[PDB]
Amino acid sequence: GLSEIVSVANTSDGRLEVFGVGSDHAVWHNWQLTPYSNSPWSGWLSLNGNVTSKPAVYVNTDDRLEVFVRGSDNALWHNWQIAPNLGWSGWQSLGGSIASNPAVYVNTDGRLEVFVRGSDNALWHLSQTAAHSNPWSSWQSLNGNIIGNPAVHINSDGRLEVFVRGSDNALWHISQTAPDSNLWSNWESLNGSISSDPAVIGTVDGRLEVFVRGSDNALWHNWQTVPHSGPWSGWVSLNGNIISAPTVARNWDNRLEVFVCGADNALWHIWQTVSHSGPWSSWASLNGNIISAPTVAQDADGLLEVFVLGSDHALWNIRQTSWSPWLSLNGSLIST
Amino acid sequence: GLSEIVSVANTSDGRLEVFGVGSDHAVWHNWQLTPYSNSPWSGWLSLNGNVTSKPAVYVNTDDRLEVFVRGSDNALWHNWQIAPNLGWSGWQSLGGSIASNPAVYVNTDGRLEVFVRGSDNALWHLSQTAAHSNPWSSWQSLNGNIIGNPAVHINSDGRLEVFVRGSDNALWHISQTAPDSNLWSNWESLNGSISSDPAVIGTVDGRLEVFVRGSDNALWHNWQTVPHSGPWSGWVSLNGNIISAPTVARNWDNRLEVFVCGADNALWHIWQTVSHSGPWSSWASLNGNIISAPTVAQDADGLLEVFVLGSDHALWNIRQTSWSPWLSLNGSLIST
Ligand SMILES: CO[C@@H]1O[C@@H](C)[C@@H](O)[C@@H](O)[C@@H]1O
Ligand SMILES: CO[C@@H]1O[C@@H](C)[C@@H](O)[C@@H](O)[C@@H]1O
Ligand SMILES: CO[C@@H]1O[C@@H](C)[C@@H](O)[C@@H](O)[C@@H]1O
Ligand SMILES: CO[C@@H]1O[C@@H](C)[C@@H](O)[C@@H](O)[C@@H]1O
Ligand SMILES: [Cl-]
Ligand SMILES: [Cl-]
Ligand SMILES: [Mg+2]
Ligand SMILES: [Mg+2]
Repeated sequence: GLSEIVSVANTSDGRLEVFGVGSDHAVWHNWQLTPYSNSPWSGWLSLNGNVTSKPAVYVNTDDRLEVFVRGSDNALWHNWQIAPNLGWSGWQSLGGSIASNPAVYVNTDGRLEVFVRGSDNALWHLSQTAAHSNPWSSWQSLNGNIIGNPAVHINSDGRLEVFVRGSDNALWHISQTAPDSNLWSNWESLNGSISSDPAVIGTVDGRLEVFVRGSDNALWHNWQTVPHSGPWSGWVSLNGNIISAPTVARNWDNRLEVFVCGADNALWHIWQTVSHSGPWSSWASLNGNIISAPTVAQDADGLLEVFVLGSDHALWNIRQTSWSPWLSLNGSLIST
Repeated sequence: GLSEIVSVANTSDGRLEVFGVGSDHAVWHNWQLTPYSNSPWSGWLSLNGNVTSKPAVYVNTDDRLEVFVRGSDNALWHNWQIAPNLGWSGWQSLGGSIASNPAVYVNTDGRLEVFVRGSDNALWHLSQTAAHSNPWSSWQSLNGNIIGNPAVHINSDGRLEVFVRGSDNALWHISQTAPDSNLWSNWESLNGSISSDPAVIGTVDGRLEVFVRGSDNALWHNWQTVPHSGPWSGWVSLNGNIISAPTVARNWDNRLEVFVCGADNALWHIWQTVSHSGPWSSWASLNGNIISAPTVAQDADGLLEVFVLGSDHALWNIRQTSWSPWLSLNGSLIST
């Protein structure tokens, strides 16, 4: 299945900032000039680098953005703001030999932690040694045999939990045994037969919920039946016909809403109705002609905004206001 | 002027939980049984103790609630959940000699920090030594000379910043010089002539904004004019005739909204219109007959919910749905 090709972050002064791989293999970025849904943008600025994955951005607990990418030497590289929303550090290597997009999250103690597929197809991770600070830990293996980019979320008890496509096409997960801990659970399978990266989110009632493209090209989901613990519900189809990984976000009223690339290469969405954890809507098309997975953020106004690579390789955007019309932010962007 | 008499926390499984002082001077709590605006409440459970302030509750970054109170001995006492949303430790003293409600915030490294007025009218503080865990640091003075209760917020660069009524009845502030620092700036005056505790919130564009009852009994506000920095706007009146401390929250679409006890002992509110930093609305009454400052929280549905001590000395609640009818949560509660 197709993968996400940008990340979006919310700056601490409330503006969205988008990171992509340019046609020159540099990381480029583009941001809203003002904190509002209909805001004009800066246009495209290079952060240089020579990269071969999607960039994954996270906001440090001191509000500096940090971007993680696979370099063309297959090491993990990072670049950070020197102060919130201000200038950038330049590229520093964190070593390793990686084969995926990095996935990033923040621990309860403010330390960033990065998960990758290694060249041995295990899940590997490493972390800041102190809140929002260098230096970083050594690389550590969590074993396994995976084929997806990993996805990571924090549980409602502070424990990170990672979801991957296994070599058997099942969904697998592994979690921290306590908040911030270097001791993880064994690998456990959630079964299923999947054909995308998984997407995970935390419901408002504190349960993780995971979304995948099944072998039948439908969207399927599975969720913790209690906060921060198994058992899981087991697999439920939301139907459709999709060709990307799904992406999921929480609306302002905490209904989940999922975005995919359809078989017709349009953007489609489906949502919980009425309230959080409510019964799901029909599938609805937002049109377009897209060649990536969609990426979704919530803006300062509380409205969802979606970013996609268009058939022309520009970055395009559409927002809750009916949704807005499609709007191009130009650029020449690539998939990895 | 009248103060807040409950504190409210958003638990990690999406339920509101209210703490108050009972007529027996113990701390009591009550919670939504499910994570919905529509939810029935548990009713009051005692946490015992013998207290002479409002309790202040905070959620540790590992999702365990923790409550801070002034004991009858004038010491700072705390009580914590042993697991998220599960059982309570019972009371432990952190010593000191305090004269105010405590105010608690979390640092960027996950360490709770508590701010009090000392017996010497100076601002004092102490902090967890590691993320979300005992032991605590020594008591330390940040000096100054203050009246009533402090208020604390985090800046959009992760620096804590505290606001107090000084003994000259101006608003004063003091901030960490760096995220998680123990080095604070000097005291600075923002002038004014106030007769309540201040309330502080962070706007969606990253600027702190403070609300106070002025000596004229109007609601006044002042804001950082840039993210995380002076100079401030200087004081502007939002008029009205109020007899409590104000409380403020952000709506789903990030319009700030302020709640007060009016001179007619009704609950009144006023909000930013159209968007975050659109012009303020007219004052509007939500009726009721109340004898405290209101306390506001956002529920899992993205809806504001307000708690007040009624004339019957029960706790009452009213919520965004046109607001709901008033609903009694019963109990027998007191101010200190
Ligand atoms: C630190 O170890 C190096 O990088 C890891 C991310 C793995 O790819 C491993 O095979 C390799 O030897
Ligand atoms: C449990 O069902 C299995 O896993 C799901 C994720 C889907 O791929 C379905 O077609 C497959 O048979
Ligand atoms: C505006 O610049 C265009 O888009 C960027 C994202 C890069 O692909 C660059 O090479 C290209 O010319
Ligand atoms: C606009 O109304 C004024 O302010 C409100 C907050 C109330 O105190 C009311 O009695 C007073 O007249
Ligand atoms: Cl299987
Ligand atoms: Cl003592
Ligand atoms: Mg299986
Ligand atoms: Mg003593």
